[PDB]
Amino acid sequence: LLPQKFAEELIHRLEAVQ
Amino acid sequence: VVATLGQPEREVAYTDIKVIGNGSFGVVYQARLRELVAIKKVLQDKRFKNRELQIMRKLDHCNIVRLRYFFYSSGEELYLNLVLEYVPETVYRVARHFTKAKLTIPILYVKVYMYQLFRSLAYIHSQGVCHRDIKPQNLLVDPDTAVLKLCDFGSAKQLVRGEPNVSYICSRYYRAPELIFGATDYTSSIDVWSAGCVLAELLLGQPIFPGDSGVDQLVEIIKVLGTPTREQIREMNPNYTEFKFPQIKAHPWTKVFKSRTPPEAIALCSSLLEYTPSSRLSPLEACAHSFFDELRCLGTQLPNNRPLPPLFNFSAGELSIQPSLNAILIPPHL
Ligand SMILES: CC[C@]1(c2cccc(-c3c(F)cncc3OC)c2)C2=C(Nc3n[nH]cc31)[C@H](F)C(C)(C)CC2O
Repeated sequence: LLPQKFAEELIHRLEAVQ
Repeated sequence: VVATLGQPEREVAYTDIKVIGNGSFGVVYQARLRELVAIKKVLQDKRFKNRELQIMRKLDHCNIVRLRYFFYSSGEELYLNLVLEYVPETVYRVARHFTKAKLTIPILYVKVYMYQLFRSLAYIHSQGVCHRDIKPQNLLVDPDTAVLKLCDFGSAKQLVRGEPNVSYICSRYYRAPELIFGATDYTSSIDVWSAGCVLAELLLGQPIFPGDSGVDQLVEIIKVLGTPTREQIREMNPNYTEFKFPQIKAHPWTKVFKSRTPPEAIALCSSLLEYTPSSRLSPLEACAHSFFDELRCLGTQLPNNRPLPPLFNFSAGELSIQPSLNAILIPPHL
């Protein structure tokens, strides 16, 4: 829910496919 | 059972009932008349109107499921029972049958069904109703006449400028990216995004964005469209503009669909599956797309030696949404 938290999960998931 | 006529107020007795849906948000049955009827039961607060009932009363379109009657039951507690027109099949079941058979849905059926979806969205948005649950399971289809009807208006809401609305809405595979980003000021263009996902699913034989969570749903979109730019994020949720997201290259649109997928079908998909909601095609604009040019040709018929369903019987209200597209929507003939 927290944008800081959500962005970090999105970043970490996005780097796992990069 | 005494029930009020759907479309003025108003004696009903039904047979052959069966439970075909359970869980929260209500329970769904089927009934007989000598016709076929659907029943949906929800718990209703006696102090407020039922949102879906008022939505269903307001609408009248050939591509919208018909509200035949409605009646109340106590249970002890008030339960609203919606008497709905029965349609033998859903788009989900037809698509699942083709995939289970390891076959591709013929593009004409995809053309016929998608046009009626976009037409229905044009109508409901004109009446100020956002479906918010556009998915193949909610698309009724007749196997023979190939008419499509939109149903399950339980999630439907009139989005008023300035009123916050729930972000966690729609089924996940068809949820617009701005909803995943937690936007509360979203508009009815989320229905267009879900319609784009339905179209891509019919061409691909599988969902285009198969997320297993909210985060990975946005990952699945990025793997196709690429990482949205900071400006695209600003129109979705400006709270996310200043994060540095990894830049994923967009998979070429021609490389995500099968070899024999029509070029214009891919073009329509790219025009609806846009990060910026204002860049998505209006539902009438999608109807005017060249991908549906076959349905307007003089002589096109259904594969099962039957005529095309009603597709051009636009009402005066329908003719008034976007006047410029009406040259395409109604061909020279008719
Ligand atoms: C009876 C419901 C269906 C339907 C399909 C999808 C959603 C809803 C629905 C709704 F309309 C209102 N609220 C909740 C709902 O589901 C959560 C209703 C129904 C048939 N036919 C229908 N005619 N009218 C509505 C429907 C199809 F033929 C089946 C039997 C193959 C599958 C089926 O379930």
